Amino acid sequence: IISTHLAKLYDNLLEQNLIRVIEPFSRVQIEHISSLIKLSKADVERKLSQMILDKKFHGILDQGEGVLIIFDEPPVDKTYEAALETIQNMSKVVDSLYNKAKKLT
Amino acid sequence: PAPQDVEMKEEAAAGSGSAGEGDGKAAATEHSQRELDTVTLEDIKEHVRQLEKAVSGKEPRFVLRALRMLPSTSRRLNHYVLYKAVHGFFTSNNATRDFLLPFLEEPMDTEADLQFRPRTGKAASAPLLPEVEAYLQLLMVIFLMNSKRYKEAQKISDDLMQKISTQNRRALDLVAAKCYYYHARVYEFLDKLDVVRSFLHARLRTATLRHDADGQATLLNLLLRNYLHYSLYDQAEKLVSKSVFPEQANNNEWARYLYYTGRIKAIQLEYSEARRTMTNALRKAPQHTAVGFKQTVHKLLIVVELLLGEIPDRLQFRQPSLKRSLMPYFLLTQAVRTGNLAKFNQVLDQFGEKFQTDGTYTLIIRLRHNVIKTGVRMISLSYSRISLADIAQKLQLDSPEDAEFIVAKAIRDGVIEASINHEKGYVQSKEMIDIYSTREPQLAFHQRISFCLDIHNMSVKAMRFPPKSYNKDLES
Amino acid sequence: MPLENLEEEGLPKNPDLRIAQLRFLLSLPEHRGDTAVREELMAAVRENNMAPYYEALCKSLDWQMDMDLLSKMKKANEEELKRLDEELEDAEKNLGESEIRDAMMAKAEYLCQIGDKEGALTAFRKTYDKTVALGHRLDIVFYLLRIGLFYMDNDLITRNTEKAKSLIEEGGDWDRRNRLKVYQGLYCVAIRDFKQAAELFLDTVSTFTSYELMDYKTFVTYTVYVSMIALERPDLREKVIKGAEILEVLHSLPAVRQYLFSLYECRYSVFFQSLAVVEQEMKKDWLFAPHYRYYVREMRIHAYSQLLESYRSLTLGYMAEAFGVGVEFIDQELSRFIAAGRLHCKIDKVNEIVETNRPDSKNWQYQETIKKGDLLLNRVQKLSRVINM
Amino acid sequence: NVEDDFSNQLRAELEKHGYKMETS
Amino acid sequence: MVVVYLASLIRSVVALHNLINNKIANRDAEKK
Amino acid sequence: IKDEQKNLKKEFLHAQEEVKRIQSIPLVIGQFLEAVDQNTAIVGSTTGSNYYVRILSTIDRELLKPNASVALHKHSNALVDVLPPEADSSIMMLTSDQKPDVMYADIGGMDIQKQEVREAVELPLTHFELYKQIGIDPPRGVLMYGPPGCGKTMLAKAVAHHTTAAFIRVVGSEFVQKYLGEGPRMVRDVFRLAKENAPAIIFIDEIDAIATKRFDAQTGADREVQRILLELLNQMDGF
Amino acid sequence: LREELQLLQEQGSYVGEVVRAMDKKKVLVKVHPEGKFVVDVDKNIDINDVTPNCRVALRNDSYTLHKILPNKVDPLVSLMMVEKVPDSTYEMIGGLDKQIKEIKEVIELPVKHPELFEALGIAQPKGVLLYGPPGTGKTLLARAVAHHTDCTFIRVSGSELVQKFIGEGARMVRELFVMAREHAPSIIFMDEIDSIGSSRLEGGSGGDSEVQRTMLELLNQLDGFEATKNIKVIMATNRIDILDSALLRPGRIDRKIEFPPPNEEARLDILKIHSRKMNLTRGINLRKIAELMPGASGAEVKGVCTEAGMYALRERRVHVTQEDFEMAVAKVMQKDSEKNMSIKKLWK
Repeated sequence: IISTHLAKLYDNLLEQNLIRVIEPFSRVQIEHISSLIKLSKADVERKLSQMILDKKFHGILDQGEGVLIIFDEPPVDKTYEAALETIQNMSKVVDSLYNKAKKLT
Repeated sequence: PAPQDVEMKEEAAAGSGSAGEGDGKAAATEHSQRELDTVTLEDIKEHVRQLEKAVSGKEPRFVLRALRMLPSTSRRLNHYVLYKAVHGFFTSNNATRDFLLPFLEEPMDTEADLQFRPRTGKAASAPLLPEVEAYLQLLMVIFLMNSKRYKEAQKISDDLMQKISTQNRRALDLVAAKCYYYHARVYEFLDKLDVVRSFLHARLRTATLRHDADGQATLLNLLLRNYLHYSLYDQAEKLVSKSVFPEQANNNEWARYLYYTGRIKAIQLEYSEARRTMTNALRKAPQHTAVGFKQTVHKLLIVVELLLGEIPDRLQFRQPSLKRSLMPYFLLTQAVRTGNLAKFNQVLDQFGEKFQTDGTYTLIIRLRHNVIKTGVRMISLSYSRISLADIAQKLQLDSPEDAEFIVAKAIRDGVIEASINHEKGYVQSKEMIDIYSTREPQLAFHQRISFCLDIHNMSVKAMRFPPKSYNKDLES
Repeated sequence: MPLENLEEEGLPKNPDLRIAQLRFLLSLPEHRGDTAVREELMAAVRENNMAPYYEALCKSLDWQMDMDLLSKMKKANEEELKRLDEELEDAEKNLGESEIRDAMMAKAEYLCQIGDKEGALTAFRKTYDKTVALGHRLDIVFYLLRIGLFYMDNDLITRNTEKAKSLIEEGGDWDRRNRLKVYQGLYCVAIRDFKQAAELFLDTVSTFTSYELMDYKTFVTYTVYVSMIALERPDLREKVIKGAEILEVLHSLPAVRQYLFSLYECRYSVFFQSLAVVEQEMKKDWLFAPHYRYYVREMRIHAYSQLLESYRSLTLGYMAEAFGVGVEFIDQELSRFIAAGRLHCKIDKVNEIVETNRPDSKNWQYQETIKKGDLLLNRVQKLSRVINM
Repeated sequence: NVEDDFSNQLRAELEKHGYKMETS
Repeated sequence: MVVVYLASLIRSVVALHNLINNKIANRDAEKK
Repeated sequence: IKDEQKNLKKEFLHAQEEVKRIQSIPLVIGQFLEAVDQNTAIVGSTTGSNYYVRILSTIDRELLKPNASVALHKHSNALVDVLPPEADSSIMMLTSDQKPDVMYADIGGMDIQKQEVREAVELPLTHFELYKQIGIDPPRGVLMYGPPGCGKTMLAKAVAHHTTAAFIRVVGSEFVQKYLGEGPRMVRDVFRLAKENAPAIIFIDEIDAIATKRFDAQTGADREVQRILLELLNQMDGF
Repeated sequence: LREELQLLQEQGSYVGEVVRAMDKKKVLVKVHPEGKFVVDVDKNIDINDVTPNCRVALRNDSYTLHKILPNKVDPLVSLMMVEKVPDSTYEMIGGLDKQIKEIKEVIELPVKHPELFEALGIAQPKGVLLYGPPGTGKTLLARAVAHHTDCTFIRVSGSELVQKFIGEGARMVRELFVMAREHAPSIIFMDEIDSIGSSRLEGGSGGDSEVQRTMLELLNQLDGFEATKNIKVIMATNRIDILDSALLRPGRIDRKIEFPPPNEEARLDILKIHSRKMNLTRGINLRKIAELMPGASGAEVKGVCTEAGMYALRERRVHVTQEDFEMAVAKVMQKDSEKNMSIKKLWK
């Protein structure tokens, strides 16, 4: 009971603290996230890395300035994502057509 | 006697001939006829008739009993196959294949369309003459290298074959189109410095006005080979450029056209056009019958794709079961990967005897450039900015200058696609990305669709033709 | 039980281990009577340092077979084949329900142990059809399957698998089902694919019986490594560490878990240590493919992939430090992956900044559409000409 | 491409050496 | 395009040989 | 012939437009009774007239045959379209509206019973894939029995709020008699809506007048009560 | 399509029913809810071309007969369906050879060939009483022979629910017989559970048993149908004390078929068939399950299997735990064992 709920709590808390930090600032300063969360600068960036991967705020941490950026950068889009799978499938079909086609020659 | 010599060889050819010649004059039935010709006709005649009840046998008994005694060099080639007045390069069977006893057994019986040799002694009373002369000539040419006949017989199917059909109607050219093709596979085999060209060229121009695209196609293939023998690059260069190659001619012949084209172009350093043809070539060939041509094409193919700046797949060499022969070709691919000269140069020499045989050797010398070229493009593409010193060590180049000069030849062509910045001494790649906020993708797609489109109209059109030919044909 | 032989036979085969390894491989055939299977296994390898006999190759392995081993090998193989002949004969004449089913069964533990395909092909098939205790049938079909894997013949193994498939749902014993998952998986690796093999493997970890299998410690370590080649970091990492697997087993996972853990932590420094230890222990003891490339290559990209997702720009200086592997080596490893199209980043080395293209929006996808398109179009142009004529 | 395991072995050893000295 | 062409390839030998026998039959049949 | 074909294309549209008028309203609702052919079919209407009808090409005729709602013209005689079995339903539903004074969480008691309800009601909604996979000889209806006030209905409702799924009070009060042959038909409607509107539970509090022991049935009203029972039972085998 | 504009207009077309044809050269068709109409003979019919009780297709432009419809629904098939019988065969009980051999004797031979009984002497089966408790697979054998003979097995569970032709018994003899006779042969399987009434159990000991006595005595005697009888009225019941003496009568009952209460062999057979579909796990023995129950009923036997599978489902395991079979047989067993000391039942 304790293991599961403490994981929910830790994670939740990180999430609350982070939402307020991104929401009015894009290219927000590292000192400002360190300060709100109450961690050291190195520790928040590390944990953030994991969170980005899960995509639980749809931002990016920029190391080359050492700034965090939140923007609208949604993963993929619906037409293209489905189409990508469609173009793949066709490739297998044309191959099959090549085998069948052998018989003519 | 042998009843197999007579019944099988005379009947099989009879059905085929009649139906094609008659159908072709009547209507354009061409898709249906082409499908019959390559797969069935060639296989049946070749494989099974060798072991019968007598020695060998393609179909030389339909060129002996529905010969019609034409002015053609069908009869001339026949005499060698049997014995009429000369034994030739192959002996006669006295198991009723005789030309020494003409007017022996016939199962065919009268029918003018069918052909019949004692019904008429000459076909020169009609415009039928060129197509029936072409047809018998066809049967003959395939067999000649097969039964190890040489000397006179090969040369009188190179100049004289040309003489027989040069005055033609659409139907006549269409039968003759085949005749020229089965001549082409023997022709690659023996090289001549002798000039067969004159007749071939003069007949090419007159027939285009007469009608028939198929005849035009085959003569272009024959002709590429003529240049090959002479080993003069210039003359062949003229022929490829001028031609585009239409699509009415069978699938086997297309594969021969692409292989020849691909081979010659690559030497010049036109690896780009040549790769496309060769890849199409492999795929175009038939199944099991094709296998001997297919292996030679598979040797050339790795080399032309390697020349581009690609490093071909290792499984490909492995899979056909000519793996052993393919083994140096794989090693050349590995030498290109590492960028080391030393392995590449030693392999080229050792295996050089085997390469010369394939015909690939001329291309293989050009591949030395690629060994270093592929390595530098791979590294720059992956990681954009790398020092000049770093590329020199990896490939085993002389100098940072030595690398810069590779980049200089390439850039104008676009291969490596990078630039040398001697601001500190690095190579910097052009590359950037975010093409979807620019109009440029609409173009990429636009050409792809235009290209597809002309094919779509063609797809609908061609599709309906063969079932309709079959419905028009009378069936039991 | 006979499965123990393949793993040991893997040990001389792999390139992390060689010569000593034959002495241990030799010990198992005397003990079990698996002797015929071992002799058979030399042919299957086709020379990758194997064949410990005084009969031939005495100093080539620098280990040899014993004299008692030889007489016992002959005795065991002949006894089984001898019984088989008479039972096949006696069985036909009497009852089809009882007699034949028993006779084939009696042979069967012994028949697989020797691994003799020819005697097996006829005897095995007859037993299955006639219904009895349903759990029993399932066990038996498993022995038929063990013989085919030994040779590495594609054909014989596929043939064997199919009868089991029909039977497993029929019995419905989920314990017995779990065995069928292991056999398929060995075969799946055998062709090439760990990817197929991985899916089957993950299921087997739940419920396990060590009968007709080797040992439970050996299998759990196998399952986590094979899962990993197929699956990305989030899901596999959570299952092995946070779940049940390390606590129950009481430690045999540490090599593979360390390798996943570094990705999670975003300290790559542990990832590079973990590679050597997992390679030798977990991956390479395998007859069916001791081929590091699939494992190694997939893991190296997974490590880079998360780092690329998390930042638009990085320094080289940060990359080099995190991994701990050198600047040159990191570039070199990347050179394959970018070129293949597993990844898409670049390193502007001379200025020490890395730019990363993001996997987000239409653009990354447009690049992709084109890639599938070029090959498709190429196949199309060939197809249009061939069909038309 | 594929058949990487062989070179991989060499890559691993050299990399360790580089890995000890450089690492933080 | 593929489907029709495959049906055509098996049919071809049959259909083309038969044609000559049916052709002859037709001309005579027509008269009555 | 080339230009002709283009001409003919324009005719198809013209024609399509003209027919379309006929095709629409007045439209009566039947049930798709059976198929004599795939050009003419038999559909049975809701004033009781059975009709021999033509099928109008503007739909498929392979998705025509199941028992579901359909449309037929009165006198332009065409099976114009097909309609979902969802349509035709006069029954109301309260998924959890006018919420009971109980929940699974708002009791702790009837623990022994908490396993018996959990299994019966909850498991096929949450995860049917598990149900399928085991293999069982399924019962038709499931019966809950005890004396009244023992919490049997209470509990079935209690689980329904905990699961989060629709609920339908299906009882003899929902079923309406006023025309002969309307009563059994109403039974089909409730069943067809429930299956469409998954996850859900149909619960019958009192089958105490849906099912009676006496059917006199020499009276029109009595004759409908027997029909209502027959239909309950046959739809319930499928469900 | 252009022409379709004109084609679709009519005055409709219906599906009607011919009550009777008439030898006056006009035909009487009644449209389903609307009254009778007399219409002339068409070209497409005459009077040898339409015969009584034929549902027809109509062109409702005069109500004139279009073609005779090739669809004609049989009420016997409907009845068999709405109630539900899962068909079965000899295998299910298989090994009690004498038991299967007896059901074949009574049913199969006098329907297929009436000649066999003509030779034997005794009138073709009027009343065949299959009696004794369920769970021995008594229903299942009846289904087997009824399918093979191609007689429609129309199940009555004790209810005049499935009499819809007037919907009260005692006229469920006459209407039911005429329909059955028309689309003959039929095997009318009357299961006399007798859980109806509290004032029908004082009328015969079942509402259904009152019906069955009416049907039995009448049908024996009716027309030529005694030794030309081929629509069998086969009776089934739970117990022999809920019957009428009239049914028990030896001259009305040709054969009497005895079933014991639930046995171990029957229970072993049912468990085994269901286990193929069920999941199992090591160390389950169907023999212990079969041994412990005393049994009583048709419902109970299958129910052990159902309950074992359900309990595994509630757990969320996909193997059937060893305990599941134990729980299912225990709860069911416990109810049945209790009953001989004091009354109780499995249901309200």
